[PDB]
Amino acid sequence: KKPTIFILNGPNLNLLGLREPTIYGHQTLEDIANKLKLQAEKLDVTVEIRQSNHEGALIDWLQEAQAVKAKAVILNAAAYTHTSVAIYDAIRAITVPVIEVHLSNPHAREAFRHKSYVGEAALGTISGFGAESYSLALDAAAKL
Amino acid sequence: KKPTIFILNGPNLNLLGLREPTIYGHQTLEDIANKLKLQAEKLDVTVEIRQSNHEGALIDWLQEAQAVKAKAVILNAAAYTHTSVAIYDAIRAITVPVIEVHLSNPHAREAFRHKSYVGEAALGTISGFGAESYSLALDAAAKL
Amino acid sequence: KKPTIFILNGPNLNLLGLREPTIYGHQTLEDIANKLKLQAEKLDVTVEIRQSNHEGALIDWLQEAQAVKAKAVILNAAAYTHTSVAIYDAIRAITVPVIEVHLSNPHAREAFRHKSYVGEAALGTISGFGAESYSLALDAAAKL
Amino acid sequence: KKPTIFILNGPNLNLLGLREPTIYGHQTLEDIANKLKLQAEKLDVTVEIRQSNHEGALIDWLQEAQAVKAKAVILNAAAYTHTSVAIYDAIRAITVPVIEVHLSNPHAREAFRHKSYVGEAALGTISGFGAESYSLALDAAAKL
Amino acid sequence: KKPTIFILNGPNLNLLGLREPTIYGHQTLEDIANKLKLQAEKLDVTVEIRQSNHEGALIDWLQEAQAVKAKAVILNAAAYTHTSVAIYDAIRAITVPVIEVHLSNPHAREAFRHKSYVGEAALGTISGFGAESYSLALDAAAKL
Amino acid sequence: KKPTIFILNGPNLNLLGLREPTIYGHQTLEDIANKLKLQAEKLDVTVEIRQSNHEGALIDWLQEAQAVKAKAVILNAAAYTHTSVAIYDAIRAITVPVIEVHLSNPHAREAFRHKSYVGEAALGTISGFGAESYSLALDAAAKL
Amino acid sequence: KKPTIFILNGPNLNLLGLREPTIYGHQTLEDIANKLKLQAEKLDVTVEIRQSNHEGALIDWLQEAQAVKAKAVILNAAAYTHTSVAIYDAIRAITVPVIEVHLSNPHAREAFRHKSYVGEAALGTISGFGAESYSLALDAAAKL
Amino acid sequence: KKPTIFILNGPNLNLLGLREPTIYGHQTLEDIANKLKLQAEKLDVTVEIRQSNHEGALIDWLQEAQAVKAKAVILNAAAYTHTSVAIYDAIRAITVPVIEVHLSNPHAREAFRHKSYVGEAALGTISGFGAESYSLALDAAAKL
Amino acid sequence: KKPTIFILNGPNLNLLGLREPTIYGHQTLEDIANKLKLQAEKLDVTVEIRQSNHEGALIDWLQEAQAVKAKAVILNAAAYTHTSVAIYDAIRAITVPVIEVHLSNPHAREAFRHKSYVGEAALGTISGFGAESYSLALDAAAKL
Amino acid sequence: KKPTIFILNGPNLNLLGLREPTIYGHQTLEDIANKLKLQAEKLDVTVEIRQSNHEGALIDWLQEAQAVKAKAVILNAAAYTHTSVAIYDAIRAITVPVIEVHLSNPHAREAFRHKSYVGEAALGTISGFGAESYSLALDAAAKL
Amino acid sequence: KKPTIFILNGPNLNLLGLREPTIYGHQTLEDIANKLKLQAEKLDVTVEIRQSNHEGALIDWLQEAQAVKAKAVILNAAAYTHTSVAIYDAIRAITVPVIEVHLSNPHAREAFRHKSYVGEAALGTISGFGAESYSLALDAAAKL
Amino acid sequence: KKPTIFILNGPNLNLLGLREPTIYGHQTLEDIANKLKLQAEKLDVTVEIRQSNHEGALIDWLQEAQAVKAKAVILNAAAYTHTSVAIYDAIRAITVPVIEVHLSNPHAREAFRHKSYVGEAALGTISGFGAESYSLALDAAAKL
Repeated sequence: KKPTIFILNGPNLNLLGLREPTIYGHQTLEDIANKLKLQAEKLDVTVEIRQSNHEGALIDWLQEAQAVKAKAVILNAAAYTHTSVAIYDAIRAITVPVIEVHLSNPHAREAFRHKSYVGEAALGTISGFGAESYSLALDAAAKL
Repeated sequence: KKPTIFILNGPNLNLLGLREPTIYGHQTLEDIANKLKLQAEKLDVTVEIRQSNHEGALIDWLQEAQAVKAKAVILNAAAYTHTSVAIYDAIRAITVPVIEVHLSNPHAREAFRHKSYVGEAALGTISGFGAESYSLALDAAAKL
Repeated sequence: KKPTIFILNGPNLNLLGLREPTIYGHQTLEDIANKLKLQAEKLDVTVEIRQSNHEGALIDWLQEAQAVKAKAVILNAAAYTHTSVAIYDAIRAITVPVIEVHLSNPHAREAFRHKSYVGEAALGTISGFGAESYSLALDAAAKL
Repeated sequence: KKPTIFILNGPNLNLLGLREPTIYGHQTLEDIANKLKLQAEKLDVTVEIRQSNHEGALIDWLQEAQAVKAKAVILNAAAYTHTSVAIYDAIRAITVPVIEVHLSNPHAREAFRHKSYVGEAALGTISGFGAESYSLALDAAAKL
Repeated sequence: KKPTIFILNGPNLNLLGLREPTIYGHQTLEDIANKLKLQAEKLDVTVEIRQSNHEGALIDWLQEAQAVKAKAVILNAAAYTHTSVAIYDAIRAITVPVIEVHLSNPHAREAFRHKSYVGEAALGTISGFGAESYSLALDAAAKL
Repeated sequence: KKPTIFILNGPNLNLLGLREPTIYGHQTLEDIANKLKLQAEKLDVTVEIRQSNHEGALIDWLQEAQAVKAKAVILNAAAYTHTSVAIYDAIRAITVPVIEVHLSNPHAREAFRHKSYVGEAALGTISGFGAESYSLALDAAAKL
Repeated sequence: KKPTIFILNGPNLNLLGLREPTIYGHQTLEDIANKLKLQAEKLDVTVEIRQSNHEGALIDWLQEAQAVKAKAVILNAAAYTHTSVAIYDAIRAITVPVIEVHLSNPHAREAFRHKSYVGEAALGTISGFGAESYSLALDAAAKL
Repeated sequence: KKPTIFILNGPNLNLLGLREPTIYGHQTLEDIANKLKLQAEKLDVTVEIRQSNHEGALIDWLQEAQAVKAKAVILNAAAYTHTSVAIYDAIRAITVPVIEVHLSNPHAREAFRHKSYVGEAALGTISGFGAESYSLALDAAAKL
Repeated sequence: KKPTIFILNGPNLNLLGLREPTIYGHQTLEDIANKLKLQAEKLDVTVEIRQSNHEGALIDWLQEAQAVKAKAVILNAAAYTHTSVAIYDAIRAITVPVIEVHLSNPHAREAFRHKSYVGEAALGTISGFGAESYSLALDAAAKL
Repeated sequence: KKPTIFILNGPNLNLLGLREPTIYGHQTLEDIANKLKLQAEKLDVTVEIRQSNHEGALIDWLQEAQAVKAKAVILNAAAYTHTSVAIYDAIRAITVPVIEVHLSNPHAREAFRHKSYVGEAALGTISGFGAESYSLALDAAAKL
Repeated sequence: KKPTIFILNGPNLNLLGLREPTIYGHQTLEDIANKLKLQAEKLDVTVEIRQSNHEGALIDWLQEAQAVKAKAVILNAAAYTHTSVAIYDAIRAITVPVIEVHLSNPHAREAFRHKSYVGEAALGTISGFGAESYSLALDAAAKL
Repeated sequence: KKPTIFILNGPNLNLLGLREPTIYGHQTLEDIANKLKLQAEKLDVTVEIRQSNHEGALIDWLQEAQAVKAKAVILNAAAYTHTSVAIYDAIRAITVPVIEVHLSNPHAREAFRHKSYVGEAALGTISGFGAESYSLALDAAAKL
């Protein structure tokens, strides 16, 4: 049976590479999903990739990953990283390890992004490598 | 004739008694629903019992209870208790009394759980008796 | 096409005028929608008016306004104004101008309502004029 | 032998129902003691009910309850709830379970009352039901 | 003789469009005064427009507006918005409604500008529309 | 009956004048009691003067003043002024007016003495005039 | 020629008893000036009574009092009490004792009024007796 | 001839070695008193050893030690160490040196125990050596 | 006609060397003005030296310096340094460089003087050299 | 030809796997250096691996890496991560990218470890994978 | 074999008794080393006494003490006590017990000295006895 | 002997001018040393100029300046200015006057640079004039 790895994207990440692309970058959330589905072939794992602007959806998906005995979750909660006690509790309640991922380095941004409810509950964090943040997360998650 | 009492459970409470039961406890959210439906027979009230990982669902349900002239709401908002100005506003907007319930004693935990937006708007609070927190809430709610 | 302007209402605003009208003030969210649809005829713009108790819905709608090349968004996030980093990021990610609206003056209320994640990301803010807050927002939004 | 349950009232609760009774309510601390002594007959437990304006008295009484192998303490520390590290330590030092009780909902009042040294050490808390807060506490305490 | 509307500008607004105009913008405080005097003709109100770098002058003018039974004050206290308890008290002491105005969106700027002593006492606030902030304020003020 | 005025002194005021008088200032708590008893003759009021190092004693005495329909309480809670929520509640619960008194000006001292739980509940405050603080309090208290 | 005592009133006190008098009280700032001029005859002192909405005026007047070898200043800085480091420095720089006066008890009001730059530098403070606050201040000031 | 040294124990220390001794330790407060009386023989000093759950008792005892020209006080105020401005004032008012003692290292515990009103006023502090904390204190106190 | 350099002194500096000179120092603000006018001859610049207790005057003068194309402003805002957002904005709005000057080292004083709204906007700061602080400022200002 | 990558370890990491190994883990800092030297062969890069308890050493090494045109630095500043403004400045001053590494997840520990001066200046961060944190860092660093 | 006890002195302690000795005290760091070497003869232990202005040196020495199976460390980190997370980690990593020592009582000084990273990790603390602080530490350390 | 003046540079100042000079500003730390050595000839003083990335080195050098009876220290502690209690204590312990120097205006930067442990202990501060900050410091230092 093939280990399944949830990759869960929070709000606004669906907008990646749309605002003035010849200024803020060309790469989109689908492009990253395509990269990752291929990396998952190289790594011999299936990868279930989802996005929602809803805090509740990320929790449902964390709980769904435990129900399905998933090997790992790679979680980019986006802005909910800094507000969601509920996502912190979800990660702590489930036995499936969670890896926090950010494209940008949140500590290099606004002070309100220094706070990570995900990071307080997760196994680990990879930040600041753009799409490479996901690819590193998926390698580490395969070797768990 | 029969008074209806909403009993609303927030995120992660659906996971009660699942993770390593012979370590973190056997009793489940359904077991508590079954206890409560029986207590509701002894008390001559119907009891509408619901759970969601979605903050918006608890608000919809608070508003639904006012529309239906419900006698009371027993609310365990779980993690949203500590973040939701929106749930605080919903409780204050509606005329139906709200009783805050927690299985655990939140004041005995992490400092971030000392804050209760629910408690700031509710009639009252029962904490720390596990399932008995709900049973006490339902007695008090019947005598309102 | 007449320019389209999204008008997005957050949680509990659907309860406007219902609770004890002879105390909290008669006028309802529909009444305001009706005022606005008529103002929109005088101004030669179409107006898409929505309400949800769900933080995620407001973000979906902000993103949907950019996808549809809407001219403006008038946003009353209600309690989520004070909690939502995710709405702040949605406003910043989209190119459509956002006008913050409040019926009441939030600075005249509880200290926790002094914080506006919407206001930190929006073009501008109109507060405290009840329904006239929306009408002013719609005039300003038409002239953008 | 009959289980004994201490019920300990802190400062100013002795003044309950005296200031302008036909405005702020008729019921007194004795009336509640009388209610509770009768409930204690129904429940087959003896109940030792005390009040003092002295922080030290509540600690002496907590320690006296352990010495006498009391089944439980119901504690309304009143204002000392928000200041007394010493009462927090007393509860934690003794093996007798403590139930926090408040007539009012302290979270609905001044921010300085949100802090509960009792709540940080107690098994549980019942708040906001007036005299019913004690009666619920005594039921829960009997079933311990 | 018509309703009179005071429009009071605090410190540094007199410098609008002067420093490097082909960089920080061409429009001046006089230009806005001229716009507003014309709008006031369309609206059938007299408009008394004043500027001072002195906190005391804005208070004298608020008090003068009450003495003269003005219909409204439009107040852009500029930096004093964030420091002046005295202007907060002046607004609260007088019966004449005050509308807060800002050219810029202060919530989009330095955290020290998030604080508004004016906004805490005023009827309402219009921010972020440049000169349009005043025009909106004057329309709302006429319909009061 | 001559109106009776309680004058209540908190901890350490009993040490006034004892420690190195030729440095800390000669006058003792008895000397002040003697001054006050004489002033009370000139004013036609009886004066009941007490001191305790016990927070609980000051509360008992506040409550005793209401029971005896005393005209006023002059209260120097000394260090308990900065810690006692329970004294704040006692003052608020009783109908007898309380005047706060300090020998020294506490705002001129350590930041922790800037907080006055007494001052937050009392009618009024006289600070910084040594014994004259009491004498002024007794004149004001007689005229109440 | 007699001891001269400056009595300096800060912003908004000029509005005392004007706004809806049959609601917020009938007595005015002139009435208090008249009371005080008469008390000054009984006490054998000249009294110079002034009011300004300008922080700078209160400083000029404090400095003028030192230049004229005044016996004392009675200062009600009103809102500037809570903001003015400059008035704190003026009091500290001059040799003339300053008595802080408030009509209301500021500790009984909004938390921002708990802060007193005047009180941190003054000899003493009388608060909460309305006009009696000034009369007490003038007696204490005469006996200095 | 013999120097007397007060040794004053605050709340809950009377409970030392009682709760489940074969888990939380065997040694009691009396055992430490017995150790100390013997050490006092070797050191040629009389030792007055007392305990109370009452803040006021520790103050009375500090004041009593000054009145009796005691050489030193060894003070373990327990929880009152973190709350008592009154004990801080008592230590500062008296000329008798005070040595702060703790069995445990309070800096190694909860952040609220990092604050020591005793330590802010005392000569010195010995923490974390259990009973040896007292023995060291008594040696240092004898050589003063 | 030469480069002109404004030197602006805020509140209370006019009192330098007056209060008990044989205690707090003999040198006055005029003495420093005389020093500086002579230094200005050596440096080939005109120097306009002003003092006011009014925050508004310092702003008027900063704006006047820009209008007159002054080379530089040397600003000792005294207490307004720690409160004036308005002076911060004036410095930022004008093109003329501002040098902050203090006689004393404010970082060596009360924590409230650590905050410098002037310093946050100025080119540079010279503190702690008494009159030498001005002389250094004028040399640096001439070589700009 | 060969890119050189500095790997810099701060204080106490030299102690990895020493204290009671059959309890707190077997693997040592050398073991990780050996893993990394081998990975560096597979990756075609030389790897300069160093440790110091001295903040100044990590700065010297950051500066040395720029001077030597190193491709990247992998930095585990250990405790200095939470205190060193100087290391933050060193990373910002140099052009060589820095990757922050932690064995443990610092967000899962004491609140003081949530602060990362390294993270505020670095390209990116890998936390919580033990030795795998370094291996991931070295892959990412090779592909830069 | 003789137990060895490290005694480690942080920055500026090397300057003890040099600044105006006939004012701030005659005794030097060597004098204390000489006292302690003699006490160590009485106690049958060898004592290795060191000082550095370098944070890193104290850590190296803590680690060196574990490597050498030292019985104890007596640590006066001086100013690094209030800043050094790295020294806190060093103490916690090593098995050798650490006793915190201060000549002065840090709680009696500036609020920034109330914080002790050493105290948070150490067995215990002796403060405020000058050189006697070391001698007490060495007795306690011998009896470990 | 010519009076000797230590000029001490902290971490990262050694990188001045190196990184992208055509952006960060051409001038190097050597260039400034050369300027200063020449100024020192004009002033008849010798100048001992040093730099280290080590906090401990700056303290050693402060202490070395006192040992050598240096006339003054000019200190640019760079990032350690904002962290070093130990440098604050070194300045306070030595009798040699210290002048704080910064190239940039730290108050114009990140809030964490507003804190100056050097400034809290130093005679005086010169900030924001680049190399001219040192030159002004050396003139002031010669005249001491």
